Amino acid sequence: IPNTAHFANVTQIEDAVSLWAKLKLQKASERWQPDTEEEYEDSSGNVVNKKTYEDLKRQGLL
Amino acid sequence: SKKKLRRMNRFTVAELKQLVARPDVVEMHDVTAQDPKLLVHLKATRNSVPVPRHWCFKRKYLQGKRGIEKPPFELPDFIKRTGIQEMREALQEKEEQKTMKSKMREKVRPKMGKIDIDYQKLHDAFFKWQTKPKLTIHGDLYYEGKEFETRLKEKKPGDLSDELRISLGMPVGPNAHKVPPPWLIAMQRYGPPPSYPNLKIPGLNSPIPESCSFGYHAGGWGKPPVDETGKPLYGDVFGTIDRTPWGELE
Amino acid sequence: QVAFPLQYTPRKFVIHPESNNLIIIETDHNAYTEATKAQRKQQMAEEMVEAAGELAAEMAAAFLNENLPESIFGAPKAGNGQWASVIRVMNPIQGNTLDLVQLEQNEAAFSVAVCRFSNTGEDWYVLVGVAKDLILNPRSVAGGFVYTYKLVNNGEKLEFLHKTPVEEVPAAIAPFQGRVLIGVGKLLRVYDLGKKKLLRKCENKHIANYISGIQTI
Amino acid sequence: IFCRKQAGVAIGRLCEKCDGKCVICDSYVRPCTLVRICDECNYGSYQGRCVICGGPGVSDAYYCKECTIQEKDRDGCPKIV
Amino acid sequence: ATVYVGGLDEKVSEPLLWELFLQAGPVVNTHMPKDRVTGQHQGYGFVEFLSEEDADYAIKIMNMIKLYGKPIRVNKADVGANIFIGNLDPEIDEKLLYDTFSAFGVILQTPKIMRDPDTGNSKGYAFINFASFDASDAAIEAMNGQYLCNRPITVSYAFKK
Amino acid sequence: MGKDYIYAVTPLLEDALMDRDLVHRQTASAVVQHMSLGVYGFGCEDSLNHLLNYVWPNVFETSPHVIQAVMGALEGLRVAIGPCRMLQYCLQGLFHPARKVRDVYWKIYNSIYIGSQDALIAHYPRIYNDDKNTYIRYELDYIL
Amino acid sequence: YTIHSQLEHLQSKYIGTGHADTTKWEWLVNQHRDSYCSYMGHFDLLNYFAIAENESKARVRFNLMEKMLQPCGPPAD
Ligand SMILES: [Zn+2]
Ligand SMILES: [Zn+2]
Ligand SMILES: [Zn+2]
Repeated sequence: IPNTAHFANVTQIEDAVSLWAKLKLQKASERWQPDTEEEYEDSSGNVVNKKTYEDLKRQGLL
Repeated sequence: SKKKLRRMNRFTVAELKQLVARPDVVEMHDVTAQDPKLLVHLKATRNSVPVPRHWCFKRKYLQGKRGIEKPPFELPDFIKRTGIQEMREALQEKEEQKTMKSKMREKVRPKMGKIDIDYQKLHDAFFKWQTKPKLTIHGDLYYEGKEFETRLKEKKPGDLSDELRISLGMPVGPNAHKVPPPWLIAMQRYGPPPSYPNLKIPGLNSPIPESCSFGYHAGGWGKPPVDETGKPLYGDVFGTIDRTPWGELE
Repeated sequence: QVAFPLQYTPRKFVIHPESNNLIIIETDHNAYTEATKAQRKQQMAEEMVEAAGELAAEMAAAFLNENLPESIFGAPKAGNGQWASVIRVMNPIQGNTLDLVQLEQNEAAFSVAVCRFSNTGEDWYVLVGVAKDLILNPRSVAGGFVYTYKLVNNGEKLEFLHKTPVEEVPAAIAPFQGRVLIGVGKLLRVYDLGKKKLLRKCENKHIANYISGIQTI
Repeated sequence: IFCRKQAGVAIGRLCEKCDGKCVICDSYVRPCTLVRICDECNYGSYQGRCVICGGPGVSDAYYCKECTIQEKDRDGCPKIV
Repeated sequence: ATVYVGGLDEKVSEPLLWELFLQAGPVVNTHMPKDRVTGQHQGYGFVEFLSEEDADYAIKIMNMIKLYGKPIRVNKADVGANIFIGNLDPEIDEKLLYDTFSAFGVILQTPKIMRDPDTGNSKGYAFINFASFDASDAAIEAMNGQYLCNRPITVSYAFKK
Repeated sequence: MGKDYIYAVTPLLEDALMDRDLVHRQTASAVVQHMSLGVYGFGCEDSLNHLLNYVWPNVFETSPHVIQAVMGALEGLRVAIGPCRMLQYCLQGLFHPARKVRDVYWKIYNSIYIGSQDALIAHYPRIYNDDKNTYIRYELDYIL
Repeated sequence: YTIHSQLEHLQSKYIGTGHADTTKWEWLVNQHRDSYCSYMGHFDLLNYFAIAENESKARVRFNLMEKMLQPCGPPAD
């Protein structure tokens, strides 16, 4: 776990890991990830994400 | 003891940091405060300004400034320009040399109008060349030694100084662009540093600074680092609206 | 001045550059829509029939036949969380309401923008923010919906396209570089177009509380 | 120490030693508004006295324009009794 | 992380030292904790770049940077240790030279290329002050006749002028 | 007519608010007080902000004259700079562990409150509501 | 400390002040009451709310003055 301030004065390691655990969760939350957010309709009037769109796109349909 | 049961309410700093929504704030004594959830929400509000450093300290405010020697105050330019300081230096040296008897003789027979300094020199300083000093925006309290603290958090690569250029071997001034520093040389040679891989070097990973020179002698840009297939080391080492203000005076 | 009425409070409106034609979104708190208005009127006439005494004494006809104009007689609208809306398409130069879309029961429209996405061509769409089931002094919501209309008749009547569900009261919409920025509460999300729903090409999540305006150069 | 029992319509006055300063701000300049005192510190042998010296009321206690900009003159009889 | 600021220049101030530390990467520490008497720079300093590869490439870069005009080296914290190197590649640069000849030791003088003065193009010889005579030995051995840029290298102990 | 010489004088007051002595900071504070009451309403608020940065640290002080001139500087500066800026300076130390700092901040906030208690209504923060109380003000965020 | 006789007279003088022990509840409730007194005083936020909900100025000010009594929950303990 990096030596960022957020844990300074937390000295016990299980506390540190659960702290940085929720911190990790929050950083991943507030990240905008185009894979799951950025979303694509196929031609067929139904929608998928960026990832799956390119997946089935370049494995030979879209 | 009742303070001691509230003291058992006196939660852990990890208790706090995990509870809270913004954990940067949480500090040491935060916990002995009667309402830490408030205190922390406050300290995490926008635009608010934290207590000074020095309430903990045993030394009073600037008794720590006590030690050093300090140089006298430095006037504003537009007031030096009007040449007051030399008038005053001259009068000073005069009256430090003169002796008591002559002092009282000049008290009884004054040197009336020894000097002069014209208006419109003053009135133009104060009304025609007066200019905004450097101010610090909301929040940045001055604390002891702050003016001694050099400055930090310019992780930017392009940040160069003129004494830096001189005592590193590079140029100062309009040539701080067309001068790739001696570190961009090994940037081109084996790469820019792998914690500033988000930094591009000018003439090594960036294009030519304005009117740069390609060549391998002292004073050029050399081989912009490229692959054997032609793609540069990164980026491009070679190089391949209506902003009018609304209310503005004529 | 010269004044062309409405019946629900006017929230905001946008312009139609083709025909000079004005799309108003109007909406009110504390009101029943047209439907529920008439429906609970006649239904109260029914439960009124049931006095079981002369059967003969008939007032229900006079109930359904009276219509006391609320413009002077106050508005027969009540409840607490009870919303009502309308979209209206009108002409500025003369007060004809060339079209009237008159919405669902508790679906409160709070934002409007006319845009043409560039994947498609010059077929305009109207976008409308429509929150769902709100309360005001606590706060609480059910959810938002993004009403797109194709603004046809060269821009003289809307036909519905789709209403995408969304997290919050969608209180602001802005045409932006061939797409639309949308404030939905704390989120600032960038949307591009489909005709199943509306697909989100960007998101930002750092706005403090609640995004009541977007203006963009 | 202050009276501060609330204001009225009775003007205050200054001895000649105390002549010229504001009542609190201790200024000497730009007085804008007149002073008013309470009935209780208005009556009797205290009629027309120096709010500061206690001397005889001759010149009029006034209010430095700063005191009126900050409205420290809307509290009432400030008599140091 | 910890880098030896060697040939640590006297007046070359720790402030611009840390500004170059930042202009290279993670400026976390620039320190030359000097003599308890002098105050001036003590010839070797600790420069911490809190990333190891950052400090590595920053060192490869800020070697041969002319500190006090003189090449000072960021590294790991005259009895003839000069080697003659001929059949010389004229197509090199000076920091490239320092990094090509510094693999077996420090370079107490960058490779001085004995080029003609009429033009500015060399005839193919130089001499380089390395750290050790065994260093010049090993380097001149691994590059005796070996692959130079265009004209193969030929290196050994240097003559005195 | 201080709106002219306020700029000329600032770097000398900041000079003397970075210590030189008790009396040095007592007097520079008095100067700030009177500048603020003169320049009320002429827009030279950036300069008084800058000097707030230097006066506010003296808030923890003990000598009567010194802390008193400081408090005066902050009333002047309150009318001249507005009560948002000073409520923000006074936010974080209202509920501090200590009691010396709690007391000075409640002294200030009292004087900021007495005068101009009615602006503050649009300057108070947003203070979330826990379980059995309501603390947000929904009145203020009705949309319209 | 006669200063304090005057100063808790000041606490008795200005409803809404504080002292170093003041509780989040007293603080936020006093600010809440003041908010109400000004929504009433200023003739225009009244129109803002009157129009935001579909109430009328008598309705508006009656609510407000009812709420003025326990605006921020029940008391502390
Ligand atoms: Zn006064
Ligand atoms: Zn009295
Ligand atoms: Zn008197």
